[PDB]
Amino acid sequence: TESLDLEFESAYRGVRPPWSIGEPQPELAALIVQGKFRGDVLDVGCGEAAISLALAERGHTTVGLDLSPAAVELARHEAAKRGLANASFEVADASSFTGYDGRFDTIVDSTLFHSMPVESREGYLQSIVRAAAPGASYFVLVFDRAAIPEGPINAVTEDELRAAVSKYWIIDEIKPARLYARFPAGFAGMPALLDIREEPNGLQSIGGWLLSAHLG
Ligand SMILES: Nc1ncnc2c1ncn2[C@@H]1O[C@H](CSCC[C@H](N)C(=O)O)[C@@H](O)[C@H]1O
Ligand code: NA
Ligand code: NA
Repeated sequence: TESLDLEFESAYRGVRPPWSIGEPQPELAALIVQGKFRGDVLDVGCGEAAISLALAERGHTTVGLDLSPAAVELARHEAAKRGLANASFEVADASSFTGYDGRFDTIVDSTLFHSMPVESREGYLQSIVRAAAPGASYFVLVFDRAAIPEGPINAVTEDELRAAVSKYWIIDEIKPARLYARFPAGFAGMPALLDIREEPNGLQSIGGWLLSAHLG
């Protein structure tokens, strides 16, 4: 068995989590501007939910689900600052949740995928399909196993991601992507044990995959 529950809750309680960049992940924002996000949106493993909030400002009704109660507090607090009525959040387990049958037209996984055990993937994919309206779109941003080793994080190879997701969705594209964060100084050692790319605006990125799919 393996579990990151205590770590995520401690990170959100707080120094802020490196992945809480205060904006949607750039790779996913690019899909939004292309018009790929439609209708009611589910932000699964939402964390502080920057992408939910950006979508709710654009007129979408959004729901964010996270196993961490501290994440859900932060998401609600930023929704209050922005005066949003159309963004809601709930504490739930993405691998086994109900109550939203056929509700969502777009489901977005912004780095949740690698944050659960490999054995939970089936239940997660079944749960989001159950919550999906006909023809829904699904987008995943996930670490690449070439960048993040076997350990607490269950990063994926392209073939592994395709095999897991294609059992439940029609895959349109899988391509290399960057996952952005603001890591502390000396993150992962000196020398560093991971390949961390330095980006503009003091951000960093790690290699990943961006998958686009739709319910068949
Ligand atoms: N089984 C599960 N169900 C729901 N959320 C989960 C989960 N396992 C992990 N999480 C959540 O997955 C998130 C991964 S970090 C990414 C958070 C956010 N989507 C962002 O892009 O900033 C964390 O908020 C963590 O608490
Ligand atoms: Na988890
Ligand atoms: Na690219």
